[PDB]
Amino acid sequence: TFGAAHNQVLRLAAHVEGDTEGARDFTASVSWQDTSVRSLAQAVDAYGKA
Amino acid sequence: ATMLGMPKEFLWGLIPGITKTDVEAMRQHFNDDDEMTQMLLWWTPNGPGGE
Amino acid sequence: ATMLGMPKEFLWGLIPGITKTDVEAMRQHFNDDDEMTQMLLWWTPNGPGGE
Amino acid sequence: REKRALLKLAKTPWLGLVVTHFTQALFVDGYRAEGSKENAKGPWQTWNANK
Repeated sequence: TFGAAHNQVLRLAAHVEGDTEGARDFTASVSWQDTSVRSLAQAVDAYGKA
Repeated sequence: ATMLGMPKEFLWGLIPGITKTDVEAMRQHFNDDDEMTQMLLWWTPNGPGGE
Repeated sequence: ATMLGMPKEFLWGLIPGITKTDVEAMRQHFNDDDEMTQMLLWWTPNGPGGE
Repeated sequence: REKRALLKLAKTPWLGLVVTHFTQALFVDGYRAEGSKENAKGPWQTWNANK
């Protein structure tokens, strides 16, 4: 929900400053930092194996 | 993937912590010509490999 | 560092017990021409290696 | 005025704790287009310039 709102905000901001491509780019979306509670060792081992 | 020979691209989406947008980003930038990308694509344990 | 190929210099700062001043000291004296430093830089398990 | 003080003693900000717990985990780190690993220059510069 907050990312939909943030994308709306950023598209509006791009529209204000020209940036016609950015204003109409509804496919772009914000990226959130990981909220998973996992140990460093497990995450690194899994991602290295992947 | 190693034993049954499943397509790894389809198995990327089943790994927790990776979304389909990230999968598409990986797909588009998998074979970039940048030196860093090529070294990471050919990364042996004892440093870069390949060319 | 071994698998994902992260730059080891950046990973030095994340190891507990090592501060950024120690990281800078390691950076400055990494490739000293001293025989001891060179032997430690090329240290195989069965004694010094390299030249 | 003696049980009222006890009542004011028993009041604990639980709802504020819940709101703070959920706020601390919601952080935006980038704004990337579809199929791109890089942040969009314009929107992300606008995001950073506004703190």
